[PDB]
Amino acid sequence: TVADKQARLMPLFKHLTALTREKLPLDQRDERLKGVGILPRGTLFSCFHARHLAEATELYVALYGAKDFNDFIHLCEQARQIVNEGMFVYAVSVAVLHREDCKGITVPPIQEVFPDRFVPAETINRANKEASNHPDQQSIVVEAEETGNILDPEYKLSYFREDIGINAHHWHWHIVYPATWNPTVMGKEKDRKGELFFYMHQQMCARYDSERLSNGLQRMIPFHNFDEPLEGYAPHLTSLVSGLQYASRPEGYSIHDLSDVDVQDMVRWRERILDAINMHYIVDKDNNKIPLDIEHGTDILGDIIESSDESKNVEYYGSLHNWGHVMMANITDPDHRFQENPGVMSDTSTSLRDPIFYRWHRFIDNIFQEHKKSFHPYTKEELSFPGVEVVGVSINSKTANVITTLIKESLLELSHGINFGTDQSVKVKYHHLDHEPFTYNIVVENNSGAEKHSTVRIFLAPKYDELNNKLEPDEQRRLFIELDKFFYTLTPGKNTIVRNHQDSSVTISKVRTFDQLGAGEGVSEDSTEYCSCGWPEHMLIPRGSHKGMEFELFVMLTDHDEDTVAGLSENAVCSDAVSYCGARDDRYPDKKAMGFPFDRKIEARTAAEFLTPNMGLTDIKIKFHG
Amino acid sequence: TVADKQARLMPLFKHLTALTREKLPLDQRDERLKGVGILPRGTLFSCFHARHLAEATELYVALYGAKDFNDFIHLCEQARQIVNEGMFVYAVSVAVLHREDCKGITVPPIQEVFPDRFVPAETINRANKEASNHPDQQSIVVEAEETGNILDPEYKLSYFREDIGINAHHWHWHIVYPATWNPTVMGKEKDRKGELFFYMHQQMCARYDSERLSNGLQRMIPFHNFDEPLEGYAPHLTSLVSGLQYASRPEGYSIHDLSDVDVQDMVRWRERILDAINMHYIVDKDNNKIPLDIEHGTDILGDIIESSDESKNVEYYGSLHNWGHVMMANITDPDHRFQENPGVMSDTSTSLRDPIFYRWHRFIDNIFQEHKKSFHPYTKEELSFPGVEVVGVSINSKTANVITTLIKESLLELSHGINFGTDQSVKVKYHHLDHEPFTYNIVVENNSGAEKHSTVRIFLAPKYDELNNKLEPDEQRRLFIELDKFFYTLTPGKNTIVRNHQDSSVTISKVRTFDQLGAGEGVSEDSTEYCSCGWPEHMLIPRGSHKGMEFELFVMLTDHDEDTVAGLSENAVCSDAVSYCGARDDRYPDKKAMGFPFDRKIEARTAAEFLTPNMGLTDIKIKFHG
Amino acid sequence: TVADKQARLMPLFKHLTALTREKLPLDQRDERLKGVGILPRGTLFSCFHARHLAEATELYVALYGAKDFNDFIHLCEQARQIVNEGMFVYAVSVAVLHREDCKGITVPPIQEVFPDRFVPAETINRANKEASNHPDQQSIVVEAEETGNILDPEYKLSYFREDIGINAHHWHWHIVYPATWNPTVMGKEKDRKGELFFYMHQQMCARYDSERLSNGLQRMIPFHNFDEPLEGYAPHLTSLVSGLQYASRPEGYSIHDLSDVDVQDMVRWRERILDAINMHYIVDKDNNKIPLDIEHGTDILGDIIESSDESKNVEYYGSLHNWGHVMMANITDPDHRFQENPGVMSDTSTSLRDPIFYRWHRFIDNIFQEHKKSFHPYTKEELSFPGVEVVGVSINSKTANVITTLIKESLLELSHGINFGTDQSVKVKYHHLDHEPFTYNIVVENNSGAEKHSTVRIFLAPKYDELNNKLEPDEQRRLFIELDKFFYTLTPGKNTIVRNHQDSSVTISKVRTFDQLGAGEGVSEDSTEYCSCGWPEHMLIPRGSHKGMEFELFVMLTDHDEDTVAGLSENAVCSDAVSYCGARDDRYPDKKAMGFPFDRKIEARTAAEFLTPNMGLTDIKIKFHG
Repeated sequence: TVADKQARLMPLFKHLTALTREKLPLDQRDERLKGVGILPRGTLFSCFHARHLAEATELYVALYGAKDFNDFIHLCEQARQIVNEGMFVYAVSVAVLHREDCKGITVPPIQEVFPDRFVPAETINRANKEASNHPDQQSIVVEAEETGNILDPEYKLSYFREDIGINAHHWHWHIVYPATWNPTVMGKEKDRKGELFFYMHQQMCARYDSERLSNGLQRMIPFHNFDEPLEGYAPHLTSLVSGLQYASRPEGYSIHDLSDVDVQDMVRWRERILDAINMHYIVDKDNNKIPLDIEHGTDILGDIIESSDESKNVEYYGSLHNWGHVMMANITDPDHRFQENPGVMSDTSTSLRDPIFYRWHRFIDNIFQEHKKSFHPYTKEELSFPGVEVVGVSINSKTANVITTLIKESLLELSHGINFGTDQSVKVKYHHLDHEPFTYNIVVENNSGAEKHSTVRIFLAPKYDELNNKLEPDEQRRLFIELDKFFYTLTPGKNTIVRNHQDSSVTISKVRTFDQLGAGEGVSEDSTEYCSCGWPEHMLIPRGSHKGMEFELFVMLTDHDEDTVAGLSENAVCSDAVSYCGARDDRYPDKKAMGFPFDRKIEARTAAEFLTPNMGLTDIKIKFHG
Repeated sequence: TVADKQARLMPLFKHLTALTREKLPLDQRDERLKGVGILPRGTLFSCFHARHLAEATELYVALYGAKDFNDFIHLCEQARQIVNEGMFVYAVSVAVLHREDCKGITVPPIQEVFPDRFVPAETINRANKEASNHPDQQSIVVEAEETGNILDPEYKLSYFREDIGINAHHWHWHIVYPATWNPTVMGKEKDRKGELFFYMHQQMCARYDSERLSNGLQRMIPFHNFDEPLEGYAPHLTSLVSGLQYASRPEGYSIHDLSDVDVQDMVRWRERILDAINMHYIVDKDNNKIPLDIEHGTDILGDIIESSDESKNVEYYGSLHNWGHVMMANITDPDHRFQENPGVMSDTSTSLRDPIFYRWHRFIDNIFQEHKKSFHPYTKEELSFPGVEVVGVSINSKTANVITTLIKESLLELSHGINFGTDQSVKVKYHHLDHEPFTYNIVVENNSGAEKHSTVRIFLAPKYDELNNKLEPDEQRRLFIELDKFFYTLTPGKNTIVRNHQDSSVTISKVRTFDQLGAGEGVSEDSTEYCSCGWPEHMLIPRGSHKGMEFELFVMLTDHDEDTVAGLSENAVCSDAVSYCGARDDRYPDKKAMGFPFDRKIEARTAAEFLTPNMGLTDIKIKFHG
Repeated sequence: TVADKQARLMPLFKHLTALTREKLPLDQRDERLKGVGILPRGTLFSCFHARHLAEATELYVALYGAKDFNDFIHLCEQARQIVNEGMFVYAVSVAVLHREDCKGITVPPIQEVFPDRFVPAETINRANKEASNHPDQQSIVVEAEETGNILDPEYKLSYFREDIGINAHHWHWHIVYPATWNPTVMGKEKDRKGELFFYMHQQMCARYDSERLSNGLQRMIPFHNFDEPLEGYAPHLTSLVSGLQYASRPEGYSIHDLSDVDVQDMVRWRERILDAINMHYIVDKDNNKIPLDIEHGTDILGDIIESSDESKNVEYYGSLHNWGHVMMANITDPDHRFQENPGVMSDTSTSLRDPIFYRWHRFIDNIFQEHKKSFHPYTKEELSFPGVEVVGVSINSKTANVITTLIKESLLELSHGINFGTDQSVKVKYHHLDHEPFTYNIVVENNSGAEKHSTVRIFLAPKYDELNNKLEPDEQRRLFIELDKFFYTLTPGKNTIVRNHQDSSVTISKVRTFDQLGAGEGVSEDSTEYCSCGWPEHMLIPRGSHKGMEFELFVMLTDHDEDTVAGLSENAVCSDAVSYCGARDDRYPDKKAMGFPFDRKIEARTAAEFLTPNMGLTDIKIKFHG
């Protein structure tokens, strides 16, 4: 049964670190690999680096190739013995997500699988220590929160950057859309992966910026200049695999050439993207030019920038984004003479924690923005949905139009990830931001005679700037974060549409723990995205401040008939986030450009001026509770 | 497989009539149909009448609603027993075309399903007679051509009007774009259906006019005045399903009110429409005004005129086109006291045969024309594609620049449609117009440095008028028929583009027979046009005359980058026939107004004066072979 | 899904009577049947008659042949239109039971499908009348119990004979083991069907006899002599299909020749079976002799006697059992000049109600008994399980060692079976025998060192004869009824095994109503046997008397290792009765002859003398509550 299948998968995931000791007593046995097998076990796996990705792709293909599920388990079991463990988790998760046979199946928790990435070394040490200190079945609980002098104001952001859910999501997203993805081999293609790459990262930056403003900090600045020295960050993460840890970075470091590729190369590739934009056309390998067409243009750029296998030219264009992660990651030892491990930037699970991440991503986002700039703005025609008027919006909470945010304690179970020994469970306690539940009530007047179908789009943007209160829509575009997108039908006359925050399309409703999965539930059975992907729920709104920071609440209704050609496939099944995740093996359900109406330049000085009749702005307050 | 699915659907439709006998003892049993259960089995189904359309729509929805294909077959199986058969074929065909379970399921050929509509009564009852006369497995062949005194010159046109392919196409087209189509229910919308409605019918008229001229007859005149008496036409079609036949109409009696509608109302609807066109806006139900925009205007008008469900106002504007068919159809018994069946005008399969069809359609076309008139003409800017020059065009055939047309015999197999009994097959032999294959060679000079992409548009228009030789482009607009539209890439320097007639975008390459289908065919797993629509191939060019009538051959090249739309749709699907049919589940592939450059008024006295550098006219001859 | 599949099946079953009106307007259409199609719709279908069975078999094969489930539904839907309805239900049920595709699926209730067979004409008339009398949504309830003078003491037995559950079971059993069953065609074979045929019928007789004794009536006598006149029985059943009903029989009728086969033929076949027994060997068609081997011998006899398709010789041996039903059924009109319907004997659903059934079945049982007689008795060796001793047995109820039996009212919903019209539901109230729940506690001493596995067999036999109290084991063999058979493991030392009556292997735990089935439960999804087959639970013990009739309670433990070679396949899934039903697509799980230890002759004068150490008898009382 499916349940049995789930059980088999969980053990593929257990004791990965330990699973090593290849113990296939003749090297010749795998003639299948006679000139490959290159990255050893203990080594850190880089999600960004090309060579690592190539190996990973090779692994996935074998998994995809597996004739049946049983065969799948077998090769996996065997492969896991030899290959580097990180690569293995990566390859398997991709396989589980896509391979039909796996119509059954969650992947074990990333946080749970590698607890060391989620929690600090101190807590991990303590738990391990307590386990040894007194042998006893009794459970161990450790509170990760610590006590320290907080020198850097960046620390304030830690609730966002360090959040377990956020890191997990980032890991999962890359799994759903792998850079290595080869559509020919799989046969299936990932719709608009390049564009999604752009959108997801942009949102992370946008959301990040809202945190800084909530904090009273200015917006992050892009890492435009390669020459500038980076700010330092020390992760305090250990790798349980070994004694080694992610190397910390002090500040004052400009970016160094690596043996692999060099800063100059980064520049070239940047000059190179720009030409293609200016010339309205990119050079394929064939030396043909492809136009940066209206719908297409973001997607093509996304593939080139990341870059994915899909890039029209890898050799002229390179892989700017990925190399950025690699270069930043080994700033400490570009030479690798030190034989030190890379920083957090190397891994999709960890990278969000470093503040540098935002600087780089804003830089890349800028590239996309220049492209967007080339496009013409939106006419009333494009925006408006005639006959429909938005009367008002209200948010209901304990206090209307105010959302309250607080910190909540939570526990993570280490036992699946690290050797438990005698103890039944070792849990680490951490705290994260959370908010009260709320609902939206939108009153819409349907002037038309017949029932209409509308897509409701809701975004949140900060009211205040760093100078004073200024709702300049051009700037707002960067800041706006997507709360929700959903379909509703309106009858003629007045209508009130109520939606609850819980329903939000952006967030993952729930991630099942390896324990829940040990039994067998019925969200349904799809895969790596299942409970994993989606933005985390606690994260839905920015922290705000004790004072109650003012944010613009924007609701827009668009013609659904227009919006969805097709693409209302799987219902509330395993995964549940379309806004950032897309839909399983079906289209991202919306014709509009991701981020619409915000994606193109706004002529108006004030946001209010921008509004059409089917748009509305309600100012609400977010107040944090200490 | 999908082909096994074929083999079941075809015997579902095979012999419709005898699958009636509802045979469900309690009427209440099918609560599923408690809303309908109004039009009995034997009665003729009207494609035009509103009430009939409503029932049909209700049926389709159930079919669309069907959860899965198996469920689809079940409801269909049982529904067919109770509903009128004509309605049933209509509803099912629509379902097959749209519903995703059905790709690669062609329908049973209409001609084959209802042979009686395609062939004359004499060859229906002769064939039936032969079957009874001598029982024997042996095949029966009957030649439909007959022998008779040919009093009316209209008879000459019969090759065009009576053509099997033409009638079939008309049936199919209405299926792809149903008047009843409700986008909300389906969720998907038919792009530019109103405009397509206009374009397709206009082409039929235009093509018809070319036949008359080839014949030496004057162009058809519109049925502007409701008062005028109609010319008579006797179809000689029987409906085997019953004894009944389509009632013939003699000439010479003015128009009669039906219980359903009065002629005065028809006149009203016209003055209503004309006014709107005039003041440049139409009134919605909401009593808001929508402008007749250049982009939108034809589409909005098409919906109102037909009228479709899409019409912005049904209760003010009415349904002029459809009522026209109904009124003409029951001219013989407006009262229906006679209880006589309607004429050919009632059915999409038959309507083209009656000469009245053209008179009415020209009338409606006129309505569209007035709208077109309001639009400004095309500047050199719009027409020209700079840097591209058309040097010359040549048509290659047995004799260059001459196309030969002849009559070819063909056979139609009755057996699927009517009860065969003992005989293996009963075929009726008919003759149709056909032409020799030919190719076009266009020499184009690409002045630009880079490769360009062009859409080649080819049209044919008669050189001679009724008076004498006069290439007055204004008049030509009505006459021009579309030969082909395709994309080609031009390198710098001289280029020669060759295209074969077979490739023509206007025509259907092949219609598979029941026999072909039982054998089976295969495509991707989605839902599409059921190997259907597209103009018949033999029909591609007008008959011409033995003398070799002169026609202007017009070729124009336009910038493809401008012409195409960007978006993400399917694999190679039913796109052969894009010019008249559109593309399956796709937006119309050409930005230009349908019929461009011909749609707007032409200032010049002569066509030659109109030409820009990217246009060319070659005079060719069409000669018929007796 | 399975649920959807269930839904499709239920409608195959609805309005069967009505489903007629073939309405396939040309007879030639089904060339597949061009020389068959012989029994009209309205006619009564005989489960026994050979010609009817042949048609039924032909139908099933088509259903089995169906490529997929969807195809299955289609042919079924179409076939049901033409074929006689009774045959149809029979063929479909068989298909549902065996055909894998139907890994989904209960069959709609027999009682519910044909309520008229279960309830008396009066009640059915009343319900129908009430429906018409006052139209109203309101529910109708009718109490079937009636009021009448009860002339015949046979009436007392009516609770047993008339029981709804019993009749339903009999219907289902024949479906699981069809006489027509051809193993070559299906490919699969029904293990020991001939023997099971013998065992099931024998049990019905045995159980019947216990009722008579409980009643104070003597045991039924076999219908040995063909000459003797039969006792009359009037069923009072109507067939809703038509106005006709099962013809009643008065007494005083000796059995008449029918056109089909004659009494003399019955005798021949009887003389013929006997020879084969005496000669130790039966004549196959090949004229080879097959020995009436130890294990095999009952099975071979069963096939010949019934007779099934499996019979080694149909033409020498005939089909005695089946013809008996036919002959008795049309005693009233052997000639069929009267054109009267057959009696209850014709149908598996109805036959148990007639008292004649027992007389005939005892006669046939006698045939089997003679065969059993030829076998040698059981030695201590065969019976005993050494090292195991049964200390005692106790039955726990309200009062220990006493079981209480009462009458319970129940309602049956007619609506699925007969045209409901306006009413939501029409229920008929009936009463049936029922008993208090009880448990058994068996103390067993396991002398051996190791754990043993035992099969516990429990039987019940009447203590009293018609003369006075005499536990003569030879006679008891006929009377003993099987309460339960189950596997238990015994450790060394004393053990107490407790089993509840509810668990009984003989009975069906629950039959799901068409209403329950309208939703979707998880007993699992197997088929006609699902809730249907198994003996009914209320029926588990005989009525007993108010005085508290004494019955011997016999418990025996046997070596399980010995007992099951293989055959512990499907668990508590859809069907749940192994003792009488066998297991789905797996062996009847017991090596021992069915009815062991009772099947062979017992030398001893008293039952007690028979007991070995692993056997025990506890006398309990059954007392009925008025």
